[PDB]
Amino acid sequence: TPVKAGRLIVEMGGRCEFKEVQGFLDLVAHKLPFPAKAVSRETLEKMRKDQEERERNNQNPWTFERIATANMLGIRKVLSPYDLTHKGRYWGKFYTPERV
Amino acid sequence: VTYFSSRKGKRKTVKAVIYRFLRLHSGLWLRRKAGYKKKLWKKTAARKRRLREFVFCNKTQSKLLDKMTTSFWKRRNWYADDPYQKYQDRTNLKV
Amino acid sequence: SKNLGGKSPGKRFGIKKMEGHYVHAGNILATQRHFRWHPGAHVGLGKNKCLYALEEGVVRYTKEVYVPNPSNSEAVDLVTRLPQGAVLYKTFVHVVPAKPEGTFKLVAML
Amino acid sequence: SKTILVKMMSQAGTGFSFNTKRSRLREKLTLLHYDPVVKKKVLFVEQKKIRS
Amino acid sequence: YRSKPTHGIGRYKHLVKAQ
Amino acid sequence: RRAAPLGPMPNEDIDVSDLERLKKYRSFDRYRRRAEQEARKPHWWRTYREHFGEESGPKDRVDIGLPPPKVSRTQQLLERKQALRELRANVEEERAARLQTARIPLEAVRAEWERTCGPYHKQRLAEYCGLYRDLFHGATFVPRVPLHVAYAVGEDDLMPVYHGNEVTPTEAAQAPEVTYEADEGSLWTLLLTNLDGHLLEPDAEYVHWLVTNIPGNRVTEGQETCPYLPPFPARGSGFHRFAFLLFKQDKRIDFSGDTRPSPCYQLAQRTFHTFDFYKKHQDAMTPAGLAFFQCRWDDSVTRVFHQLLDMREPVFEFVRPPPYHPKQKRFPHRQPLRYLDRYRDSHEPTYGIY
RNA sequence: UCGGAGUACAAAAAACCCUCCGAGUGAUUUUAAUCUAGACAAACCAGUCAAAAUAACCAUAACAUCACUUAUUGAUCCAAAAUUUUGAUCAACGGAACAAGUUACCCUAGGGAUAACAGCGCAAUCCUGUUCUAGAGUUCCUAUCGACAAUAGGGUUUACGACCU
RNA sequence: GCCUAACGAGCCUGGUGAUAGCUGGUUGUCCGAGAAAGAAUUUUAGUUCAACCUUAAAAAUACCCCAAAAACCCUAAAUUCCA
Ligand SMILES: Nc1nc2c(ncn2[C@@H]2O[C@H](COP(=O)(O)O)[C@@H](O)[C@H]2O)c(=O)[nH]1
Ligand SMILES: [Mg+2]
Ligand SMILES: [Mg+2]
Ligand SMILES: [Mg+2]
Ligand SMILES: [Mg+2]
Ligand SMILES: [Mg+2]
Ligand SMILES: [Mg+2]
Ligand SMILES: [Mg+2]
Ligand SMILES: [Mg+2]
Ligand SMILES: [Mg+2]
Ligand SMILES: [Mg+2]
Ligand SMILES: [Mg+2]
Ligand SMILES: [Mg+2]
Ligand SMILES: [Mg+2]
Ligand SMILES: [Mg+2]
Ligand SMILES: [Mg+2]
Ligand SMILES: [Mg+2]
Ligand SMILES: [Mg+2]
Ligand SMILES: [Mg+2]
Ligand SMILES: [Mg+2]
Ligand SMILES: [Mg+2]
Ligand SMILES: [Mg+2]
Ligand SMILES: [Mg+2]
Ligand SMILES: [Mg+2]
Ligand SMILES: [Mg+2]
Ligand SMILES: [Mg+2]
Ligand SMILES: [Mg+2]
Ligand SMILES: [Mg+2]
Ligand SMILES: [Mg+2]
Ligand SMILES: [Mg+2]
Ligand SMILES: [Mg+2]
Ligand SMILES: [Mg+2]
Repeated sequence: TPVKAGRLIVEMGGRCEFKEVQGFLDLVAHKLPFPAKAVSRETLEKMRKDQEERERNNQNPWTFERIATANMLGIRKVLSPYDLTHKGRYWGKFYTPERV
Repeated sequence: VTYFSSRKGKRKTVKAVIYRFLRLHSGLWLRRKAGYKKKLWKKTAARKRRLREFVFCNKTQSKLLDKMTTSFWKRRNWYADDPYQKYQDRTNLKV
Repeated sequence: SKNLGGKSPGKRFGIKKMEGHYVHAGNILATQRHFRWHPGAHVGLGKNKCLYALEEGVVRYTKEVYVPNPSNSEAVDLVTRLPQGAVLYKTFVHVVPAKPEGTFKLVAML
Repeated sequence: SKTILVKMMSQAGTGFSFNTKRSRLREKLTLLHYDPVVKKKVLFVEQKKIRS
Repeated sequence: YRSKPTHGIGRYKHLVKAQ
Repeated sequence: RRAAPLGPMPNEDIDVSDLERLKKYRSFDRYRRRAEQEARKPHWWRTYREHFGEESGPKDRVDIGLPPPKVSRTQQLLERKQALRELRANVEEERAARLQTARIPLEAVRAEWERTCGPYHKQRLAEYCGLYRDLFHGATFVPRVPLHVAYAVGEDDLMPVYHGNEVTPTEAAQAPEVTYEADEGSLWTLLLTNLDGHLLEPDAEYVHWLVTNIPGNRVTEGQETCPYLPPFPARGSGFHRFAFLLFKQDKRIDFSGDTRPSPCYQLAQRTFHTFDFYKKHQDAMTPAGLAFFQCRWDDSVTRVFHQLLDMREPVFEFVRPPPYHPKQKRFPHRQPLRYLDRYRDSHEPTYGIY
């Protein structure tokens, strides 16, 4: 089965608190082929709001988006078309969340 | 092609050309279409017509056929009753 | 091997003249495997489904309502099963005729 | 089943011929064709068998 | 044509279900 | 790369969800109708109507008319309802219907039509034949007063001029009988114009017969400005159109400017612009009646040019443009021999130095 | 050799000992003419459409149809026919008119354009470690092991590639 | 196996300047422009056609190109065509 980054593999509900489920779910997560985490609704929305807040905080004027879309420095030559969507956050099958 | 013959030291003509083409004096060569007698029952009326035509050769072929043919075949001929005398000169050609 | 003979050249189906071009009568406007473009005004249909200009003029493309010939079973069935507000649309090619049909000249004054 | 290529001749007395694929196990073929010399639609009957 | 505003104007099959 | 539709897409309205509960036209014909209605609407995408000349499309019409007759809606409605009650009532009529034997008294229908919606039909015929385009240039009028024109072909023979009809110049050799209905405080002007067939001037026309200050229905009593001149198309050109115009005027108008000599066989003297002529007298004259006919050259016309106008007779052809041939090539490739004949000048051998 | 779909996402074109379906014809009668503007396609050969005009027929009467319709095919020469045509699993399908094995008894011309040895690349296979513990260990995960899996390295093996000779 | 130091068929002369799509070689100076492969082929170690290119010569538009325009279920970067 193909799995793209950002997709939920397994969904656990219950009368549980997040912490127990987290404890054993992180094992499974660790034994998956891709890098993966254990998350709750709270944790997920937390990291998404953090993700966008990081990108409206950004001090340097120069973002991958701004440069790629406008083809500055003729940079499109080295980029893939898909990059216009991926915005330097995804490279191959790898996803680095730190990338704004 | 023989460029220098043995006996005469002249340049021979390739007769196989003289049998299937016709040289107008303008330099245009004329030929029959290929397979025009072949398997007629199997072909469209339209296609049959397209085959029955007499057609002209492109430049490359024309130069080739010229090289394969001596000077005699390029002379201006006046034949009595000739169908093709009408077609020997070129008119209104702006080039 | 298992797989064989996938090899055949492209048929060069496509559209030969484009909107706004000038054409002379008999020019092939487009050629196609299935009807993609339908013939419009002053455009003849070939038996291979290709479109050619019947008049000298300018090529125009257009979307229009499609009302199939009642002798054609399939198309009538397709039309008949449509919801009551619906109307089939298709894409057409026309030639807007350029030259006047002919002129009146003075032959002789008797 | 095989078909057959037969030569068909005008009854218009004009020598004129056209060849036709016809079913082998069928009857001797007879048609109404166009004869160019008489410029008419006339009756053609199969004279000969050309190809098999 | 995909690029144009008029794209899919001739689209029908979703109106009639024959399968 | 998707673009965004500009305005509504055609079928976007109906619900795809639950197709089975939607009503369909199982009729081919219903579909055909709906389609022809859809083809008459002003869409936002390139369409046939757009390129093929709806002829100015939307046009605000300057109208120089006679004011439409004022009639009570409700009263008329009542009367008609009644008449149809009476007509439906009879058993005789129903017998006539089931057994497929009935006839309509065409003369009466023609009278009613002349009286009622006739003016509009005559109008759109005039629009079709471009009367309005060549006369008043922008202007449409409804022919409120019916105009009856006829010619005498013999003692017992009468050739009517309806709108758009064909008449032979032989028939038209004499001035026609003219009839319309008005009481007299009235003053009218009648005009006969040849719309095309002016030889020198594409934008101008010929006055044939112009009559003025016409009391009531009395035709001959009016002073004739331009005496009747028989129709004279030219041999080559087909179907010139002649126009009978009828203006209702208030004041008596006198024009020495428009008056022509009594014989007046000069063509430069009859040269006319209906537009200008109307501009002049615009205040008093309001165009009312219209009837016109199509006319092609016939034998009798020859007599005119020689005998009256003291001219030679011009004859025309219809000349089609020469066929288009591509630039000639030095080595036409794969082209039939007869190719060389397309660029041939004339069929005749030419032996240059020989 | 020929065709349809993908590869080749929207004009065209576009490869693989690439992925998949087919063709080497039936059946039928509407037996489907002559001539010619202009074009498509295209190295060439071959392929395709087609107005007007003639002639056929209702007395202003020219698209053979169906099977996914697309493919159902073959040049010159030469043979048979006599008036106008017909003939190739020429399927190595642009086609030599007609010809098989074997050589370690071999020869010559070349090739690192191409194999066997070795190197190099790579790491499927191989070898090391760590990560994760269900389980074995009487009880007890990690004394000794450790399935399902994870991360990273090594460059012994068999291959793979054909880059130096 | 042997047949005058090399015999899967001797040696010598002639045919002979055999024929090699294969390897090697191919001799003054300076200047102008300048090329990576579509098609057939007992063809893929080669040819012959195209496309490019060179040298002359005739011309007139040539690239660049905004709308408008190019399909039917879903479909991107973008193409085509043009003032
Ligand atoms: N089938 C056929 N064979 C031909 C043709 N032209 C020449 N031939 C050859 O002519 C020869 C006739 O003798 P056969 O071998 O048939 O008895 C054969 O070698 C054949 O290949 C042709 O056009 N068709
Ligand atoms: Mg393919
Ligand atoms: Mg190919
Ligand atoms: Mg082309
Ligand atoms: Mg015709
Ligand atoms: Mg071969
Ligand atoms: Mg081959
Ligand atoms: Mg080929
Ligand atoms: Mg040979
Ligand atoms: Mg041994
Ligand atoms: Mg050797
Ligand atoms: Mg190598
Ligand atoms: Mg190589
Ligand atoms: Mg060795
Ligand atoms: Mg080894
Ligand atoms: Mg070694
Ligand atoms: Mg090795
Ligand atoms: Mg080494
Ligand atoms: Mg490694
Ligand atoms: Mg245990
Ligand atoms: Mg992991
Ligand atoms: Mg080593
Ligand atoms: Mg490997
Ligand atoms: Mg390589
Ligand atoms: Mg010896
Ligand atoms: Mg040599
Ligand atoms: Mg070679
Ligand atoms: Mg270079
Ligand atoms: Mg061969
Ligand atoms: Mg070359
Ligand atoms: Mg544009
Ligand atoms: Mg331009």
